Amino acid sequence: DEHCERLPYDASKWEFPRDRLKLGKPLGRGAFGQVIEADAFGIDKTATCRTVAVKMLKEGATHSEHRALMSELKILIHIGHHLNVVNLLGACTKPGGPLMVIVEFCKFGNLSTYLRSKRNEFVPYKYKDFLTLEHLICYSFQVAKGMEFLASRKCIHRDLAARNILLSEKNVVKICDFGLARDIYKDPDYVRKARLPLKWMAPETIFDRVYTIQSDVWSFGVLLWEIFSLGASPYPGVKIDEEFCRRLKEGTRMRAPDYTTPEMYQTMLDCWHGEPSQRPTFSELVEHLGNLLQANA
Ligand SMILES: Cc1oc(-c2ccccc2)nc1COc1cccc(CO)c1
Repeated sequence: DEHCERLPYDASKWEFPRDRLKLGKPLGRGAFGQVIEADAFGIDKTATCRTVAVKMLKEGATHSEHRALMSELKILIHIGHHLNVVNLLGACTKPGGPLMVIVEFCKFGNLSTYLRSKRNEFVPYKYKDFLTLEHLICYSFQVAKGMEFLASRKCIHRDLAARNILLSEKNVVKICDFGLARDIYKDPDYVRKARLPLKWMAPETIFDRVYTIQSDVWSFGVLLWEIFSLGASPYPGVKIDEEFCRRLKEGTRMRAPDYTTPEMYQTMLDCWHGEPSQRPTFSELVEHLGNLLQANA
């Protein structure tokens, strides 16, 4: 996924005509990119109008950002379809218009915002639309599934967080990446030096700047904390600086979130192990959360 200029674009399969795509109101805006809500006619089903999310650039973007987006398109094609990864539906790449990457619409938006909104409507055990402990383990399991899939397609995420998990209908959650559609300069999550999501980054990524599937496992552990604090921000009160990293470098971890179970907090700790090889794989995380899901019901 770092050598994606060699990956094909099959236009006869993926090209969607711009005149069958009707753009609506923006869902997220960054500095160079945006995600737009749209209506797409017959994109996945014959003569069927479907709501979709369109990822594209905006005023300020250059040829450089255009290449990056074309890369994200090619990677999504390569990766292929999976329930818990935001599915590609088509693209407008023809000259005379902007590069548009057309993906699934996820009604309920990002998982961080959504979980926050459900603090009032939560009960561990079951209330028509109330979240439960089961819902939370289920989300965790789904994301682990999606990440196992991505890992097996020889690529890594690099920005795994609740804000990059979307919630569709019927409790399906999907891994995505807003990328340039997120305003990293005005988002508190991205601390200044490049703007990096330091609270989700593993020590070797902070100090040595090494990105691996195992550093995503670390980030998954932080996502678990977000899920089981119902969308709270990680390391509350604590300010992210040079002396915040040294504490992590010698084993200071977050306390248990308000809604966790003992096993779930232990799973966060496993993910936050110092040695990258000592962290569980996503294959192991899928089996383990599957067990915990069964133990809950
Ligand atoms: C094109 C696109 O649009 C959105 C998106 C669509 C709508 C809203 C927010 C984001 N997510 C993606 C990609 O999601 C990914 C999944 C796995 C791996 C990678 C690459 O590491 C990317």
